[PDB]
This record gives sequence, C-alpha cells and structure tokens, in this order.
Amino acid sequence: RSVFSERTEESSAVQYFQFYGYLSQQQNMMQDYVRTGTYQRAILQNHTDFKDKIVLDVGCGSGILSFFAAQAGARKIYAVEASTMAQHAEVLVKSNNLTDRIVVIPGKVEEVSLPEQVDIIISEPMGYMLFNERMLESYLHAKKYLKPSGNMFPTIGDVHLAPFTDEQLYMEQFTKANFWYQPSFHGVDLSALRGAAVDEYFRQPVVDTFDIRILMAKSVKYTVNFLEAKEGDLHRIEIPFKFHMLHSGLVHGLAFWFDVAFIGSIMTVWLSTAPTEPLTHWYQVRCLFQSPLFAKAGDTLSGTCLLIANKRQSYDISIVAQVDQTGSKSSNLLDLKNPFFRY
Amino acid sequence: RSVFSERTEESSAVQYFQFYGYLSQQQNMMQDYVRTGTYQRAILQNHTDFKDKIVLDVGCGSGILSFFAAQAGARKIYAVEASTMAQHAEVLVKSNNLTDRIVVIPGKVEEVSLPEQVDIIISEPMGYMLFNERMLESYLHAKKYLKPSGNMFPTIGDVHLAPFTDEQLYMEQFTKANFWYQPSFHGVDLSALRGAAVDEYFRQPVVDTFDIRILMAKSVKYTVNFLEAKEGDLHRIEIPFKFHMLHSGLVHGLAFWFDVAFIGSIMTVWLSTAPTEPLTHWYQVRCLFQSPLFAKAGDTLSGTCLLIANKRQSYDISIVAQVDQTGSKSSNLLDLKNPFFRY
Amino acid sequence: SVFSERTEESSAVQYFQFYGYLSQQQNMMQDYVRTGTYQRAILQNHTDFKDKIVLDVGCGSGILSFFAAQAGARKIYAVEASTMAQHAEVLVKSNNLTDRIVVIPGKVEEVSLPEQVDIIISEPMGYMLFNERMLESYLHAKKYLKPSGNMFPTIGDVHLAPFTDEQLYMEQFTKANFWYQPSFHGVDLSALRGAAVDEYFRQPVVDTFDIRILMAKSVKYTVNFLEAKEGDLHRIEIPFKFHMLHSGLVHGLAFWFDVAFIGSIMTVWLSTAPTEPLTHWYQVRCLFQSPLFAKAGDTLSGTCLLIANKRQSYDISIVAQVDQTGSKSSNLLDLKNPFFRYT
Amino acid sequence: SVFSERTEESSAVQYFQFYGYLSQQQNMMQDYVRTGTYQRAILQNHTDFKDKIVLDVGCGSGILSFFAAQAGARKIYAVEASTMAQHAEVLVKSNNLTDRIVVIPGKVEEVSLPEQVDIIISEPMGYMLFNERMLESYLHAKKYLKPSGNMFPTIGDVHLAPFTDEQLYMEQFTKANFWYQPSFHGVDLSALRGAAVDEYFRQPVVDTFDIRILMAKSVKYTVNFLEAKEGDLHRIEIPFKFHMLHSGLVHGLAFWFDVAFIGSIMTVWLSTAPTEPLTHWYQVRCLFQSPLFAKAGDTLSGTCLLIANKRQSYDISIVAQVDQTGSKSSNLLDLKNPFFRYT
Ligand SMILES: NCCCN(CC[C@H](N)C(=O)O)C[C@H]1O[C@@H](n2cnc3c(N)ncnc32)[C@H](O)[C@@H]1O
Ligand SMILES: NCCCN(CC[C@H](N)C(=O)O)C[C@H]1O[C@@H](n2cnc3c(N)ncnc32)[C@H](O)[C@@H]1O
Ligand SMILES: NCCCN(CC[C@H](N)C(=O)O)C[C@H]1O[C@@H](n2cnc3c(N)ncnc32)[C@H](O)[C@@H]1O
Ligand SMILES: NCCCN(CC[C@H](N)C(=O)O)C[C@H]1O[C@@H](n2cnc3c(N)ncnc32)[C@H](O)[C@@H]1O
Repeated sequence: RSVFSERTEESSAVQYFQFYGYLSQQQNMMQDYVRTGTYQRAILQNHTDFKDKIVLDVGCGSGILSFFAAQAGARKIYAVEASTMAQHAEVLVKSNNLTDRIVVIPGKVEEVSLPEQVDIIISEPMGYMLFNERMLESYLHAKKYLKPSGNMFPTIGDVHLAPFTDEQLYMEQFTKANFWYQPSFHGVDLSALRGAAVDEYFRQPVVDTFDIRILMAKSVKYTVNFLEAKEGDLHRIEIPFKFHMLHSGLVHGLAFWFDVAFIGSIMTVWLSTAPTEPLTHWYQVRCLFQSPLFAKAGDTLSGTCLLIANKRQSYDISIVAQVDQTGSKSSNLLDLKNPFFRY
Repeated sequence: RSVFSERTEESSAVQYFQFYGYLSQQQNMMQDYVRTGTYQRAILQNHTDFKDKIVLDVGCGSGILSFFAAQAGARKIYAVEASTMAQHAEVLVKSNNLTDRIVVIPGKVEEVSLPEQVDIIISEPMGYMLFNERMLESYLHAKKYLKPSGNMFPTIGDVHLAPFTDEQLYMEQFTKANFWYQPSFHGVDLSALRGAAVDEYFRQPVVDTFDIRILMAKSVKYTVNFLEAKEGDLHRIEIPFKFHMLHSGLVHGLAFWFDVAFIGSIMTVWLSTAPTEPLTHWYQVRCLFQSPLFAKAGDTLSGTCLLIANKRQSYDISIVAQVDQTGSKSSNLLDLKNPFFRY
Repeated sequence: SVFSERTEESSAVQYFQFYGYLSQQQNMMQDYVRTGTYQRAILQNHTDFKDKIVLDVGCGSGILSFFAAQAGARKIYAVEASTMAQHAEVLVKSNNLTDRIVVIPGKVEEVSLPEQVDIIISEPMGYMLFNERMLESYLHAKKYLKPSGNMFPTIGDVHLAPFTDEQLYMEQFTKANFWYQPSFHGVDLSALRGAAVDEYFRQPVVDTFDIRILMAKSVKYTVNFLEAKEGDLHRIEIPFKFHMLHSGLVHGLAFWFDVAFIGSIMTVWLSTAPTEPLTHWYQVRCLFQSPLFAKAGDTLSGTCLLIANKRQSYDISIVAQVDQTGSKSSNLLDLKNPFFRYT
Repeated sequence: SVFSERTEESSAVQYFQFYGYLSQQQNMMQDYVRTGTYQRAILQNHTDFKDKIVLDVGCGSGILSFFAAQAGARKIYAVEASTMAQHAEVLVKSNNLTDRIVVIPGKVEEVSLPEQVDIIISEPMGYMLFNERMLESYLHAKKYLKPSGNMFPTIGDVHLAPFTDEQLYMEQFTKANFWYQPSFHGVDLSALRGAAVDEYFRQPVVDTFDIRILMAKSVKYTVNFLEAKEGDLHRIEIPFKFHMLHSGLVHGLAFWFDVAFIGSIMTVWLSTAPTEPLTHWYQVRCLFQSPLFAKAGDTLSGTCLLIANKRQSYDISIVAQVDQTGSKSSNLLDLKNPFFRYT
C-alpha cells in the first residue's frame, strides 16, 4: 500500500530493479565523467552544505554520491537503494572504512523507515527527457524526511524544447515502416497494417545527439523546482510553447534536453545535457512529427507538450504543434518508456 | 480516314507535330553527336546499299538522313515529313544543290502518295524505351512502298530489361507523394488522396542515366525485326522475362534501354543507348515498383512487361514481376507519355 | 459556350489534362507565398465570408474553398473542369464539409449554379498575369455575383520595366549560330540561321533576375476585376513612357504582376515582383529584336499590345522608341510557348 | 495453466509486450534465411499440408499460417498470446483467408481448440535453441495432435564445440578491471572487482566468429519433437567428449543449433551454424572461468547442464576437464542476460 506500488505495475518494477542490479550498468553510469565529475564538484564546492550535516541519498546505487557527501564531511548519510546493488554498496562502505558515516538502507524510499530527519537530500533521479523512470517522484516523496530548512541536490530542473529539421531521420523512420506497405511479402499482403506500423515507429522518441544548426528557434524552458514541487505535480506535466522561427524550412519535430542546478550556499553548479555541451549518457531526445510542418522565418510555432504518467514508470507524451500563421497542425503520441537509440 | 488518324487523338497529333516544327528541337536532336554520327557511319559505311537506289526517309525532319543518303550516292530520296519542318528541309535541299536527288513530300507517311517503290527505307523512329511516340508503326507502315527484296535502316531493334536497386530514387518519388499524407496542410486534411498521389507519381517512367553497378542481373533482350514485323504487331507488346539474380538485395524496378542495328551489305553498325555506352538524348528509362522486392543471389525474377499502345502516341506499361522462390510479387502501371526527367 | 467559342479544342484538352495531375496541384500548393497570402487575405477579412455564399472559380484541389470555410462561409460552390474535381470531392468528404462545400464538375461558363453569391474567389493568374486566359472565366463568373458582391482578388496590376542583359541577348545568337556552319556532317545549314534567330526571339523568357538589370521604375496597368468585363481582356493595350534611371542598352521589357484582395478589414497584396521572394510565376522578359541606347533622363515610350488567341494565350506586340533619339525597335512574341531559362 | 506455473508474471508481461511490437515481428520476418527456409519446408512438402488441419503455435504476424494456406491447407488455427493477434486477424481478413485461418488470441496452454489437427507448425527456437522456453509451448500443443500427426520443425540439434579466443576472454577482465582502482573520484572500488568479473563471465556472448577458432568436431544433442515431452526440457544434461584437432587454450564452448522439417516429400534443414549464412540467432559462446590447455589428440570431457528457470530461460552449468592432465574448469551462466557482442 505504498505510493510506489500504487503507481507502478509489478512487472515494470521487477524489470527496473533487476536492470539496476547489474554492476555493468553502474560502471556505465560512473564512467560518464561529465555526470560523475559535475556531481562531485557540486557537492565538494558546496561542502559547507554537507559538513556535519545529515544526508539522504535517494537511490544510491553503488554509493558514489554518498561517498561524495562523506568526502564533504557529512555527519551521517542514509543511502537508500531498492535493487540488489545495495549489497555491493555495503561492501564498498566497509572497504572504504566509512561504516560509521554511511548507512545503507535496503528498500524503496517510499517503504523504508529512516531514524531521523535530514538536512539535505541528494539523488540522481533524471532519466531521458528528465522525467523518464518516474524517479523524480521518489525524490520528491523523500522530502517527508527533509527538515523545513533543508536543501536538495539537484535543487531545480530545466527542460528545454526546440524545433528541429532533420530529413534524414524522418526518412530513416519512414523507411522502416515502409516494410508494412508490401502487397506481397512472400505472397502475403501486409499493406493493411501500414498505418499501425507508422504509428508504432513514430511513437519512439529518438535518443542521440545532433548538430545545433538543425534547431530552428531559440529553445523554450520549463522549470521544475524540486524544493517546492509535490509528487502529484508530476502525474500530469503540461508544457506550453511558442517558438519564433529563426529559419525557414520543414519542422520535423521537437528536440528535448535538460539542465539541473545544485543551488548551494557557496555556489550554483549546473549539469547540462544540452547539445552545446559535452555529451552525457542522457544524450538528447527528439520526438518526430508523423508529418512535418513548414514554417518561414518570423512565423510562430505554438502548441503543448503534455506528459501523462503511466504505471510503467514512464510517460505518455502528447505533442500538438501548430504554425499560427497557416493553421498547419501536427498531433503526435510518443511512448517515452521505449525509445529508439540511434547513436 | 487514314491509319494514323484512326490510332491517334487529334489533340495529341497537333501537339506532337507542333513540337517537331521547332528548329530548336531539330537542333537538339542534331547535336546528339552519337546519334547523328552513328547514322552517318551506318549509311556511308554501307554506301553500296544506297548507290543509285531509290530511298524513302520516313519523318525526315530537317532532312539530315536524306543528305546522308545523298552523300552515299542515292539516285532519288523521297523525304516525307508531316510537320512544318518540311518547308525548312526544302530550304536546305535548295541551298545544298540537291534538288535533283532529295524530294520533300509534305504530309504523313500514312497519307501521302509516292511515284514509285523504293529500294531502302531509312528513318529515326525510336523514342524513349524505343516505343514511345509510336513512330515505329509509321516506319513499318511505309513498307507498303518497299520493293520485295528491299532493306530497312535500322533493320532490327533490341529492347533490354534488367532489375536495378536504387533506394535514393525510390525514396525521392515517395518523398514527393508524401505531400498528400499531410493531415493538416493549412488546416486541410489531404491524407484521403495519399493513395492517388502514390499511384500518379509511380506511373512516371524515370528518364536519366545510372551506374551499371545498380543492375542486379544480366539483361533480357526482346528483338523486333523491322523487315518482318507488321505495324499491328506493335499494338500489344508482351515481353516475358526471367532473370537469374547475380546480387542479393532490394529490386526497386526494371531498367530499360535499346539497341538498333543497321544490317548493311558492307557491315553491321549498332546504335546503342545502353548505360555502358556514351550517353544519348534517349538516356535510359527506369520503371519503379511501388514496393521493392527482396531477392538473394541465385533466385529467379520472372514476369511480364506488357505495353499497350494508346491513342496518345504512347504506351500503357504494365509490369508484373515475381521472385519465384518466395512468391513475392510486384505490379505497376506506368504512363510512358508523361515521364519524369531526372537528369 | 463562351469558353468553347474562344478556345481551340486541342488547347483545352491539353490544358485540363495538365491540371488533372495531383503533382501540378501540389506544385502550386507548395508555393508558400501564393497559398499563404490567399489564406491570410481570406482569414484576415473573415467578415467578408462569415455566413455568406461563395463561388470558387476553378477550385482545383479545393484549397481556397477550405479557406473560405475556415472564414465561416455558409455555402461554397467550387467549380472545377478538370478531373481534379473528383479528388476535390474526396477532400470535401474527408474533411466533413459536405454540408458547406459543394463541388460542381465542369467549366464555369457551362455549369448551372442555383443562386447568386456574395463573393467570388479564384486564382486565375498565369505568367504575365494574363497567360492561360483564365481571368476571363473569373470575370465571366460575375454573372452569378450580387450587385454588392466582392471579388478576391479584387484588382490586378501588371508591371512593365526596361532591362539590360547582354548575356541573355547574345545567348539567342549563340544558339541560333549552330545553323551557321557550311558542313555539319557535310551539310550546309546556314540558310536556316535567320529562321532560327526569329524563332528564339519570339519566345518570352520565363525566369528571375537581379533587380539591378532594371533601368527604370516599372509602368503599371491595372485591371479592376469588380468593374472589368471579360471582353476587356481580349485586347490589352499598355502604353508606356519610362523615365530612364540608368544609361545603357535596353534589350527588352520585364514583366511581373501584383494582385490585391480589398476586403472590409484590410487589403492584402500578392506580388511576383523581382524585389519579392520568388514564386512559381517567376518573371517574364521579352527581348527587342535590336537593343536601344538610352541615356539616364531620356524617355523610352511605346506600346505593349496583348492580343488574345484561341490557344488560351496571347500574341505580344511591343513597340518602343527612345524619344530623344528616335531610335526604334519592336518585337512580336508568342506567350503560349515560352522559354524556361531558370536553373 | 501450465504456462503460468512455469513463468513469473513479470517475465511473461515483458515477454509478450516485446512480441506485441510490429518492429520485432518485422525483425524476424526480415531474416530471409529463417522465413525463406520455413516457406520452402512447407511448400516443398505440400502433401503434408494440402487439405489438412494445421495448428500454428505463436503465429505472431501469421506468416507461417499463410505459408500453410499457400500449401493448400484446409484449416489453420493460429494461436498468439500477445496483442499481435489483433494485427494477424487484420491480415487474415485483408488477404481473404477468413474461411481457412482462424486466429485464436491467447496462450496455447490456455485456449481451447475446436478439433484435433494433422500437423503443428511453429518457430519456437531462441538463442541456443532453448532460450525463451517456447519449445515447451510447442510440445504442450501436442495435446491437439492426431496420433499420426507431424511437427514442423520435426527435430532440433544443439551443437557444442570448444573454441579458442584470447581476445574475447581478455575483454572480460579489461571491462571488470574498471573496478580495480583505489581512487575513483576518491573512492576505492577494488572490493567489487571479483563480483564484476563473475557478472561478466555469467553472460553468454551472442555474436558470430571465424570457424577456425573451433578446436574439435562439434558434439550434437538431438530433441525429437514428435517424441519429447514438456518435462524433458526442464533439465537438459548434455555430456560431451571432444577429441582435440588443434593444440591451444580452450576458452569455452560455442553453441549453435539446427532444425529439420521432415516431410513426406523431403527433409529441409534450417541451420544457424557458423559455416552457414548468418541469422538473427547468430551463435552463442560460454566462456570458461579458467582456460584449459589441450594438445591435439587429447580429450576434453564434461557436461553441459541446462536448468530451466521461471524467467523463461535457463541456468547453464558447464564442467570440463582435459582427460590426459586432469586440468578442470567450470562456469555458471545466466542465458537470460546475454551480452550482444555482434558489431
Ligand atoms: N539514469 C538515471 C540513473 C538513476 N540511478 C541512480 C544510480 C546512483 N545514483 C549512482 O550513480 O550510483 C537510479 C538508482 O536509484 C535506485 N532507485 C530508483 N528508484 C528507487 C526507489 N523508489 N527507492 C530506492 N531506490 C530507487 C535504482 O535502483 C538505481 O540504483
Ligand atoms: N525519335 C523520333 C524523333 C525524330 N524526328 C526527327 C527524325 C529526323 N530523321 C532527324 O534526325 O531530323 C522524327 C520526325 O519524323 C516526323 N514524323 C513523325 N511521325 C510522322 C508521320 N506519321 N508522318 C510523317 N512524318 C512523321 C516528325 O514530325 C519528326 O519531325
Ligand atoms: N496558376 C493558375 C491557377 C491554377 N488553378 C488553381 C487551382 C486552385 N484554385 C488553387 O489555387 O490551389 C486553376 C484551376 O482552375 C481550373 N480552371 C481553369 N479554367 C476553368 C474553367 N473555365 N472552368 C472551371 N475550372 C477552370 C483549372 O483546371 C485549374 O484546376
Ligand atoms: N524464436 C522466436 C519466436 C518468434 N515468434 C514467432 C512469430 C511468428 N510465428 C514468425 O515466425 O514470424 C514467437 C511468437 O509466438 C508467440 N508465443 C510465444 N509463446 C506463446 C504461447 N505460450 N502461447 C501463444 N503464443 C506464444 C509470441 O508471442 C511470439 O509472437
């Protein structure tokens, strides 16, 4: 009867936590130097926000963030982890002689019991498009243990949206669906499913990186303040947008990336996944329109990106975009849980 | 009234003979050095087939072929031309002091009267894919003026067929038809016409040249013997084919070209539009399948190319192809009258 | 009918066969300036359409009728003579507008319409505005227009300006000089050179150009579609007197056109001028047979006489003289068969 | 049901969600070797299908049922448990086969069939043949097979062979040695290097390889689907005795499989051997924890024990020893989490 079990299908949760039980996946994340190094810089440069403080690390995995908090002088760190990785974290705590300061609490943060309130919560809950995996809600849920005067690292999150043009990517996905147009595949007529196939392929967010010159307008920003937001705020996320087109051409979809800010007492440290910044394991995310929209420089592209949380720990993405001057409209549905990894 | 008028719509004939009434189009054909030079070599190298003979030039245009026949020693050349170019040809006959050997007969070869039977017929009746413009029927119809043992230049014509792979051409035509998939073009849903647009764009034979490495099998040859053929034989041309695939991959359609041979007493001279040979104003022609067929090397691709002559001086092309081992079948109907010039 | 009495059947067949292709409708719909300006003119004057009866002359795909429906018209009669009428009816059904738009297949001069309309919409402009002679169908349709009705477009302005283009003028002789050789494969072609030159100079040149070739502000000839009669377009006499801004040789006259939608809220302009973004009409240039030298400050006076023919086009007669010098030149062009020079 | 009692719910959900994607069906259909061989086997044994009753276990898109229909089958019951069943029904309708193919949505262990069948067709092979445990569904379905009924495929051969691949072996420690560093961002990771090594070696390597890495003739283990029962697949003991053709270090065992369609007219083989063209099954290699040195002429004897688990896969235990030296090696592998190494 936990909020996690009430919002998550068991099949999804089992697969999710088996995935994060593998050391190879921990290694993959740790070897993202931009992520790991920016987190260490955020915590150590703001060491006075940790010195002799009580810390909660939500989803500690291998424990790396808890060790950073220990390096910064934290009095006690409660490292919560639901996967079997919790046992490997304990091994590292002992072999690094930090048993007196890092306490691994196995289980889900929505289901464990902590012995005290904490001064600061640290976590790495960002997925693709920031919101995938629905771990932000576990991060916000954990604020029940946070002191009124407490802080959170990261403190805020910016989602950036921008229209792009990429005929090669659009053609690439259409070529895959063209298989289901065949009138005689080994003598079988498949064309009747051509519609279902296009929908399925264009339902896939494309995870990869791209040249910034494909972006056709200054990005739009949607900000989530983790200190202020509540869990329920992430069940439905409505992001309006109005782009002033800087170039003429076809808009094949919207590109997404995110920044998070660790707003400490000493300085604010940013971790960015923008295409102008060094690449991370989050790359960037692009959602294609089933049909591209034409716009000239000076036109306006308006609409809404609506994310609806589902019980598979992801979101159903509804994107409606409209060229204001012409009424040229594009509606699209995307399944954020199952992206197409193009890199 | 005449054989020509019964098989031809008046509007098509008006446009057709207006077209060839332009000196700029005659210049275009004369500056095809491969064509003009090969005809001259075929006629002069076989000067004995013209020396002191009576000649009929069907569709003399500017009269260039008649001048070649005169150079080869013909006693009398009847040059029949239906467009207003006939008056320009008469100007050239006079300025070249050949009034005693070249007699221009204004009118259609199916309607004019000649004083005598001729020893040899010369003409350039080949269009795109050999048969476009239906001038071969006029060429064969002129045999009513040919002596029993007379000759014809060209004597035979070979149509070559071969499967090709060209995903860029296929996607290019699909991209153009994709326009009619839009659900909101300026607020208007065009998708209901997607089927009709694809059918229209893929009805166009693609006229241009290509690298021979796109061909996936040795070509199949269909021979027309102009000495034996009857004009009626060209109303319905059924070309069966069986290719033995040399390469594995997608077959996007069939490529067409043609060779004509001048079989003379001294030597046989070939005029080829094959992609291995220097380019001509005929280029090559490719008929796309609406959906490509997969075949592995060693498979056989069988079917029929059916050409039905229409009243617009062209052909309706039906291509049915099948991979024998798998039953994968592809069909297409093409309108040879209105091709896509891609060069 | 009025149409059949002014049009040769062969021209009509070719004309409506041409517009029966979705690819030709698409070519015009993809002209963003044209389609976007029409939409802006109709929607920004929504009060001229809301709850009113509309006639769309030559609706083609129906796009303009859909814009009129977007503006709130109660009933739109969409008349189309080509087989595009069947595709238009499909779009009316698939956009759920059978209660508002009625497609009427046939020529506007021949069909029966039940009632008078409040506003007529159409896009009847060709090259130089008048080519295709469709404006006469537009004006003929006013027999269905209420005394207080409106016309969209309301007026049309054709612009004339002198130009200098040494390359364009010399190109005609470079092409015609192909005929000025004494032994083209042993044939003396020189007797036809003059005929070749005349043929090239009779072709208006369709393409665009740098505005810096223009030697004077254009002269404007205005057709008020609300007051004009279709008989006013059979003979169009455009007298001109250019005040030369630059000194040099005038090689001919350049043509473009504007149309204006004069609505209750605002006037919207569609321009094909070389100072504006290119459209599928490009611009048209007609050469003088001999260049005229004109000093800055001189006056270039003359007449451009457009005489309608039964090929749905015009014979163009241009006479020009330099007033200060008396230097005179003329030309007579066939607009039905222009030279497409654009690359 | 029998399925629900051998399968954890979470695994089954993920399993049938995976196969509900048209892109996954397409991936299998585009394996020409697989799809073409199945068609050959069915069509070349038309006498085993003509006017027969057929059961297709896990029809997916229905491709195999359409092959059975092409062979003249009287009635085909196509059973599919994922949402792909709804797409197969759409194809049966669009191919006008509703009189012959009855799609039954559900698990073959749970649905009810209206009659007994003459032959069962299916493609139940996973990696290493047995992965996914779908063969048990194939055998379970024999409760509907008549006493003289047939099975397509009829038998399955698993081939085991020792290999040497120094690079593959070394790659494991290169990856695991990430953890053997004393200050990863100030953290000593070395205590987990052993666990990381164990995790990597527990992964069967899926890719292809040069046949020259094989050190002996393969050993074969045959499953006769006509005679076998579901229970026979829960514990699979494969003893082996290899006679080393080459001297060197044996780093593990390579796996591949064949199936044979034993029909009345001919037997057709589908092979995934490394000597045959590649399929989407590739081959599988299981490394030994410690390599074994063997001289040409020595004997490598041991056992490969496959124990089914409720994640629809197998726990693999391999024990091998060089008979002439007594040098011994083991390994435990989890076939559910393979390393896809192919590039
Ligand atoms: N691409 C996003 C990486 C998130 N990843 C952080 C890894 C750790 N910060 C590191 O770098 O070492 C999630 C980790 O947090 C765990 N996790 C999830 N959700 C709950 C939850 N509700 N309760 C407890 N742990 C969770 C998850 O198992 C897993 O290990
Ligand atoms: N690929 C074919 C085009 C070649 N074109 C010039 C050939 C000439 N030998 C040259 O090289 O200049 C044909 C010419 O033949 C004429 N032509 C057609 N059909 C009848 C016909 N039925 N009767 C008389 N002339 C014809 C046609 O007008 C036209 O000028
Ligand atoms: N550049 C010229 C306009 C092309 N085209 C506009 C199509 C549509 N309105 C749009 O703007 O998208 C004209 C269309 O009108 C038709 N047309 C002609 N003349 C008669 C006529 N006399 N009667 C009926 N229709 C006509 C013609 O076939 C044709 O499709
Ligand atoms: N070794 C690869 C199997 C691929 N695939 C065959 C598809 C189709 N026959 C083809 O050849 O293209 C399995 C398919 O069988 C289904 N399937 C599984 N197990 C049950 C089961 N127990 N009951 C019903 N269907 C099943 C599965 O969902 C899935 O679509």
